[PDB]
Amino acid sequence: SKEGSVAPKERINIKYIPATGDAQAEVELPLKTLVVGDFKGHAEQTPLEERATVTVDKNNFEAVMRESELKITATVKNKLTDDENAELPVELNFKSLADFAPDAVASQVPELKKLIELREALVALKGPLGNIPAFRERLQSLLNSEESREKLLAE
Amino acid sequence: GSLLDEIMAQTRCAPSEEGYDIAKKGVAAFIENLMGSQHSAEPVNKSLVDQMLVELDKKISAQMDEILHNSQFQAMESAWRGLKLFVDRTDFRENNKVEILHVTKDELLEDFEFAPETAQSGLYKHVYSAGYGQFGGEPVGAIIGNYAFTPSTPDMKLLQYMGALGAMAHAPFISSVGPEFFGIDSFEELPNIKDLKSTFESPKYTKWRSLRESEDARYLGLTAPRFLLRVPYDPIENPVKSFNYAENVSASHEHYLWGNTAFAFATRLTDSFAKYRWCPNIIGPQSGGAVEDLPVHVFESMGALQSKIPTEVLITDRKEFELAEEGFIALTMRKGSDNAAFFSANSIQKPKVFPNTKEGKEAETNYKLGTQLPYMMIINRLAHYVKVLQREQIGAWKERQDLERELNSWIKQYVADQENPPADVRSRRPLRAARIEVMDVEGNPGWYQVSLSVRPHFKYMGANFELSLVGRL
Amino acid sequence: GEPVGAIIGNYAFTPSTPDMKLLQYMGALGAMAHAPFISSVGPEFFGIDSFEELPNIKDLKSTFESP
Repeated sequence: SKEGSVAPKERINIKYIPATGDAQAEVELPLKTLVVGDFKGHAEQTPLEERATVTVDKNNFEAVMRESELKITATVKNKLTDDENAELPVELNFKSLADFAPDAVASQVPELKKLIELREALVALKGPLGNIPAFRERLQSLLNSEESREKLLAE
Repeated sequence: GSLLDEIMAQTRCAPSEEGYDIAKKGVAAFIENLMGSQHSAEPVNKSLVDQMLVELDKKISAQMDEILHNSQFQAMESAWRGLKLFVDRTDFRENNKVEILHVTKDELLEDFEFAPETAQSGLYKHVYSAGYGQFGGEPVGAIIGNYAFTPSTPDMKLLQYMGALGAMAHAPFISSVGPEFFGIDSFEELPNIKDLKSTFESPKYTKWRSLRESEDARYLGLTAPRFLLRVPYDPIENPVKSFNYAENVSASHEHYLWGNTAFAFATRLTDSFAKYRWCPNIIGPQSGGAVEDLPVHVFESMGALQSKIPTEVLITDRKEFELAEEGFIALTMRKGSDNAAFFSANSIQKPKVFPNTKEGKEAETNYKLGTQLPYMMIINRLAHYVKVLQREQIGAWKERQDLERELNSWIKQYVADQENPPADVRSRRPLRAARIEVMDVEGNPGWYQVSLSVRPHFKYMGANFELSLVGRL
Repeated sequence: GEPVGAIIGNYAFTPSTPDMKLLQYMGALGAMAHAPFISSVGPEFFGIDSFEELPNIKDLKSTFESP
């Protein structure tokens, strides 16, 4: 996500701003607000008079979230098998706003790393599946050769 | 080595160059699930791969509706993504900053139990002394409380110690009451309440009706129901990368990421400041109290196609007026769209009934203007500017006549003593008249009891419209 | 000096790493001199190894979502 530009100089340096653009404003002492409230998943052992307040704007919100280390460790219900009374704890490490999304939550759960890898192996199959009609010719050969097929499934 | 023969016959990735270890995992995974239904045809297998993806997504999304939607996760997602709704809306280029303090709600009352006086607390260090009570430091406009208040003693002792903190640093503490505050234990039965005035005159609320009568309660607003933060995902509307995620939201409306409206009410404190550099403009559906761009979730009802309400109840106009008299900043939702509105930002203080004299009927209307809280925010700024402006002056060569002049020529750029100025002069200059009477202190000469007496403009609230027909005129 | 309008690439591009590293270094060159680099993909780009079987492809959207 970087426009290729040249070295700046006394000559003029045009860069197609594929972007469009906004504007800004300023004041006296800004209307400063203090958002107070539970922002992590525990209770910190330091007393209140020693911990600090961090200043957040739109540019540094990704750095305030990363240095907080919001580590959410909880035991949730296991719905990956036929057991209703099974539980499965998780381990979460959040560094960006996209870590709330299920692409990065399931990537941090090792029981779901093998299921996305299962799906990525199935999306890879669908492309060359219906293009070559000789695949079903050897599905019947794997229907015939049952001994050599099961020896290769364990590999 | 027949699996190597299928890769070498596959001419797209045959001679072991790139992607031959991934596609080898693709063939061997499909054969292990093929024994449930034996079939030999590639285009049916192109559906049988998809029939092994729909049953796979029933295994994954039922787990990702359980790794999400947890009381540790969702309460720590709404408290943090709701901050992003407060960061994205407020224009930080237009002189705005926001501090972020990690407390917990049970720690904070202990921290007021920690110090013998509120003027030595640990929250007093971060609200007053690190900000406002500091040479050159930027002062604190308001305190967003990301809390869920009960009417119990550990939450009326906190607000008694937050009204006294708000009266020292001149900053109102905005937070929200919970469902259990009204005594309903589940929130969507709020319009079913047929008399909310009699609910507040219950002996459970003796520490509430004594909080309201108190003097320092002027710096305490308690906000709206709640509001929605995250639209549940969808493989067509809001997809995710390399996955199809349909977030199955059940009949329990607690699984929606419901935020805290102290975020959303302070959005209007700051989006009023980014436009006019003041803040009385917080109570208008077309005048700066309109929380726009709410998340909506169009789902299928019992036959019809409706939308999930972004605030959890539809506050009627009579219910909101009854909350306005009882000291609440309610958020009515524009039924059928993604907008909402505040109508009255009244703090929890009660207008004290004064006796029917000439001054008593006058001072009742005078004391009524204190409680309403857009008017505190045009004099909290007249406690933050004037603290800073008369801090630089210490050590100068001044007089009482010079003290009268450095204030009168200062505040008369905020005063537009005019019956009908334009709509920009009213909000850039929110005051209307200001009296400054500088006196002395005898005994120790050179100590100045001045009395800045500002006066605001008056907004639009209620009329009668008593229709009839005349027939001729 | 007269400036450059476009770069004709007389090439046959594969989707391999020595041809996606080139185009990454031609998109950055095209963003500096303001000139788009026009070239062509080969038969082996689509994974057919012989070109006249291109309309036989019944789903080309799923071909490009391959690892």
